[PDB]
Amino acid sequence: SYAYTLLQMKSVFPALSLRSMYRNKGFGGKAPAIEWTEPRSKYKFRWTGVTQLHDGLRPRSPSMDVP
Amino acid sequence: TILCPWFASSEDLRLQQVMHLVNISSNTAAALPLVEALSTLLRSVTPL
Repeated sequence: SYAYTLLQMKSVFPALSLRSMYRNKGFGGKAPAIEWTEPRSKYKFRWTGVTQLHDGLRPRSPSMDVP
Repeated sequence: TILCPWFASSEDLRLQQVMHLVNISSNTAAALPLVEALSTLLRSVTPL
């Protein structure tokens, strides 16, 4: 039942990469400094520069590796 | 009788920072990590 076996592993590859990337020690890079436009109901967004990354900005969330 | 030793005098804290300015390079590429270390905390906790 090829399609059923392929369905049971439909979320393996995003869980191995997208759902869990930067849980290691060395973390950095550049990230967009997007700000919410302060009238909240407007749902407007502005790119307001860059944000250099550090180890307090890496995900505190647990990795999806064990499941 | 707890003993939680943390505090230095102001003479001891100012002695450390001069040696911290001695251990640092005097160019613009070594004081750039300091001005952005605080700039990250300025963006982090801000009303504006």
